[PDB]
Amino acid sequence: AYFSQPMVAAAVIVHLVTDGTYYGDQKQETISVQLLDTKDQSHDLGLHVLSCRN
Amino acid sequence: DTNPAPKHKSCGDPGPGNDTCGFHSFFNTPYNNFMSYADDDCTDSFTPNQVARM
Repeated sequence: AYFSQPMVAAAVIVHLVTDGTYYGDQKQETISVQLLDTKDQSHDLGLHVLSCRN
Repeated sequence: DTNPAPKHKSCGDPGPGNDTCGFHSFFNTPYNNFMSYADDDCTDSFTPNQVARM
């Protein structure tokens, strides 16, 4: 996903309609939130698991 | 005359990457020189600074 106004990043909000948990598969899945910037490669933030409450 | 260049297999100017330690954008890459790892058709002539060494 792109953006419009180039600003610094203090936190990245990802809003999902589901945690991705299957009815049969009970194994948790972990997603990765990368970040991209102008005229440079990236600044990695790590990985996070999905929580319904959050 | 030899511009800096990363290790590239395809002919033409290579794209950016995290392999380089001190640069990110390269222009006027000497793919016409024989010392590159390009194919047979893209290697045609030597730079004039490399004939003096010979």
